[PDB]
Amino acid sequence: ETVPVKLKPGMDGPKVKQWPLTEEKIKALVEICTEMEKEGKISKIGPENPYNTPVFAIKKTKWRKLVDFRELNKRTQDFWEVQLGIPHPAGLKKKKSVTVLDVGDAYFSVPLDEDFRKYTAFTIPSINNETPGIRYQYNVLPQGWKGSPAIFQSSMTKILEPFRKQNPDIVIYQYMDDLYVGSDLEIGQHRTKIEELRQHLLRWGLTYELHPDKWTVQPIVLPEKDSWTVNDIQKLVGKLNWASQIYPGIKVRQLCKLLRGTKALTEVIPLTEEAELELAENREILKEPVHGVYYDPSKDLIAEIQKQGQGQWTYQIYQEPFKNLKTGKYARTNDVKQLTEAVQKITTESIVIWGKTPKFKLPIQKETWETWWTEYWQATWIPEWEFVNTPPLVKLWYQL
Amino acid sequence: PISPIETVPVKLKPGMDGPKVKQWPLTEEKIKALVEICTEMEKEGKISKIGPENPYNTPVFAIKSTKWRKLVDFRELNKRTQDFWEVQLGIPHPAGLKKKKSVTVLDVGAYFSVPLDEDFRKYTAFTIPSINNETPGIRYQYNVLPQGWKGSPAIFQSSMTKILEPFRKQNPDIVIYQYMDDLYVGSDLEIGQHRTKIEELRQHLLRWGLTTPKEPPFLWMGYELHPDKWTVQPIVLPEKDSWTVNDIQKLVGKLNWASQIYPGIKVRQLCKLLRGTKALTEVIPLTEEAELELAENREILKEPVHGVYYDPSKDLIAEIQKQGQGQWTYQIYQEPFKNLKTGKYARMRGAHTNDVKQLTEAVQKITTESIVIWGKTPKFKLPIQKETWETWWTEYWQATWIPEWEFVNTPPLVKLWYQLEKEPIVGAETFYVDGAANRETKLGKAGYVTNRGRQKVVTLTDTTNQKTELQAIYLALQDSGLEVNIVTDSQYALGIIQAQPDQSESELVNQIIEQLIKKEKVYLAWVPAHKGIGGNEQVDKLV
Ligand SMILES: Cc1cc(/C=C/C#N)cc(C)c1-n1c(=O)[nH]c2cnc(Nc3ccc(C#N)cc3)nc21
Repeated sequence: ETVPVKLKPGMDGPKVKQWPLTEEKIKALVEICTEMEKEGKISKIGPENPYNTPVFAIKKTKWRKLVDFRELNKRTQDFWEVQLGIPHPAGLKKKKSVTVLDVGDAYFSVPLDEDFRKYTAFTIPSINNETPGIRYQYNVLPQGWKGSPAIFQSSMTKILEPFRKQNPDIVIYQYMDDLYVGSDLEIGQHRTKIEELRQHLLRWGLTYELHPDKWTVQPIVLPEKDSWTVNDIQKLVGKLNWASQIYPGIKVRQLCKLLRGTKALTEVIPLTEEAELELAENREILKEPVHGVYYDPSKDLIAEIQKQGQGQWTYQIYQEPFKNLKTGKYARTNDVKQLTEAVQKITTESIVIWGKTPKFKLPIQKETWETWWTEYWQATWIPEWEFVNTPPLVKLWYQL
Repeated sequence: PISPIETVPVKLKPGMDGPKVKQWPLTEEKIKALVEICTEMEKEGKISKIGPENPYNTPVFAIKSTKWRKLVDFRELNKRTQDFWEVQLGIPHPAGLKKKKSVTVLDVGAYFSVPLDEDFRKYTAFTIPSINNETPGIRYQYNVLPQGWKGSPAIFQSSMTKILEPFRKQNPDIVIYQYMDDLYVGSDLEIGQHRTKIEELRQHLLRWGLTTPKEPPFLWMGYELHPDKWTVQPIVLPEKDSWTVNDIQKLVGKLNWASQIYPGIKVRQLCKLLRGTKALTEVIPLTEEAELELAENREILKEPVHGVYYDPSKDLIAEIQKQGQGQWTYQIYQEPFKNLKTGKYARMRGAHTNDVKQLTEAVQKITTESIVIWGKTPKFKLPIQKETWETWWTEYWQATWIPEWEFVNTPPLVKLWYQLEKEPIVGAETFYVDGAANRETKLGKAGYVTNRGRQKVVTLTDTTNQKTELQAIYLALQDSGLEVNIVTDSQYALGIIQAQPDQSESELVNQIIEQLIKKEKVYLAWVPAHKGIGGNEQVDKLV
């Protein structure tokens, strides 16, 4: 039996353009999709279906299909969030180890409500448009649709019920096609418990280690110097003054007034009295979290990312600008590959902390990103993103 | 014949009923003409007549040579019909096709041979009105795909695809494509074995209710297809005494079309005349630049050029040359220098760019185009040194990545025309600059104070804060020596200048770029305004 699914009121199915695919990825999708069709998971459709969501091939050594249901997810957000929502446990971020398991194969056993299937249409393009794209819709719960875990919630609870009862201190959280399993066990016992869980899932047709406990803040750092030029203090005042917009308490005047008159930038300046001391307060202010910034569950998360050069990238997550919920860096063979890796890491952390993915403000030309991101993407979800032109010194203020 | 293919189910849009448009009365000639036309169509199964139970109706007309044409106006039905998947997502480009030995062309003259979903026919009802509109007219409905209905192209092409699929697997080495009333069938077989397999296809078409009774070069979609090469069908450039807007638009379209295979075509100077919306009939004198551009295009077009087809076993090489003033040109070949394709890139992405950003945007546009046409990115040969390119993208704040490339010494080379200093310049003067405009009056002041005691303030009319802040920086660069430190309060102007633009829509920004190139050293720094920061509050006073 199938759970009836409805779009948002007066909302139509997605009609999203397929991005061009290389021959190698087209050929991979074709073989994957013929095998799914012979197993009945998808079916060819005719022109009376005007819907489309995009599809790609990614890698784990063997190709895997990734459907971008971002648009559909938005147009079914009453179904998976306010009707069948999966609650997010505050305990998960406190655990010493969190293991992520793919459980998406679970969904291929559950049929999809036949009146919804047309909204899952997708196209395999052809090279040079020589042949009409191959067209398909889903017959089962598809991976990547936020409706799938919501409908499967009933069954996931029945699968996990023995393991949860026997391990009351382990937190198991489902997000899209993944299980997040967190314990305070020593790493060997934790791995052992993952193994037993794999065995529970294996009796129903279901076949990477985080340490949230060690996700330390990236505080705004201020230089410690022997001598201070005019230039040095100006950069310091600018950096403090921008910081003052997030951290109440930041003060700059004592530093400001040793810069009075119009002196050369190269002129060395000995610090004054509360001047040198205010570098102490200001330092003391900036190495601890923002007072009074709290997560609002009804608002979107935003992630901004700056390229710092030399393989390092800074990021901040917020809902209203300058009230950061989190700040960090990402460390260390291509600008796009590195950025693709930072996006996946930031999304995973924020699934763990809030059960929500952020919308990314990405410092890259749209077409470069869309042409390369799939060469390095390994997750089974896709966050929302948009393309931005990083303000010049925001990068200098988050520099280490 | 009406194909035995199964029908495509069709629905009206949710919440709507079929059309009920009233039939206007027509001339007796037009009623006679339509009874004749409809009686043949009824014999062949294309239409059926229906009682008055059916409440739906779509107007019908007839227009004339001595032919009479039926005209069913499906406007109301079309706006009540569901949407369909669209027919073509893109047109195959010739440069993506493979060499063919034999190419046949069967006649396949369409819609009236494909059945229409039984539950839908009633919405296609129409009425031949009686004379002087006194009795109720004769009422028909369609059984096939009606001409002019929204669903016909999509359902026809889908039907034509399922019919071909059997033959397309028993012959996975033969390509078949649909152009107008001809089907083009291509193989690497010789004429004997080729037209044997042509026969079995036509036999296979006949079994599905499709009748089939041209030599290269085939004229198609603007292109001229030959068995071993391809080009654009001939471009003739008029020799007008006088040019109208309309003539220049048609000429720009033709040069743009020719740029796919004729390398180095330029349209910038001709396009610049089309700016400032004026009448299509109005005459535009050609500037001397547009006449030199027109002259150059004519030499490029004097002798014919052709493109070669794609060899899937070899790499694609893409070459880009700078043609100047934001104009880029490129060729794609597999063996030098036999082009599959050429093109041009001439976009201003941004108000201010340099040649390095423009070259990367061009490589991005060529990369995407290669994926579409050939399914594969090419190897790039680019007029920029490897050192220039990694100096720029490592220091720059956006991410980028272009695929495999190699420097090629084809001048003009791409280079950064100046470099901002990394730290302040000992022994050079420090200017504290500042601009300001009054939002009411559009009046502003720009000026500086230096650590050496100088100071200047100019006044500005019809201006903005943004332009006074750039005016201040220009002031500083004029009055300083070969080395200079510049403190500004404008993130706006620092942002622009740190991106190392070498071109801009703003003549102000271009004048600053002029100055930055003559200088030997320039350090530029930013301070927040209104914090009483030494020289900045003091130059703030003046403006
Ligand atoms: C996209 C296309 C358009 C037309 C329009 C014709 C008209 N009018 C005809 C064909 C067969 C194809 N077509 C397709 O669908 N797959 C193909 C693979 N390779 C070739 N190559 C090729 C084609 C023609 C010649 C000639 N002369 C030489 C080489 N064409 C292909």
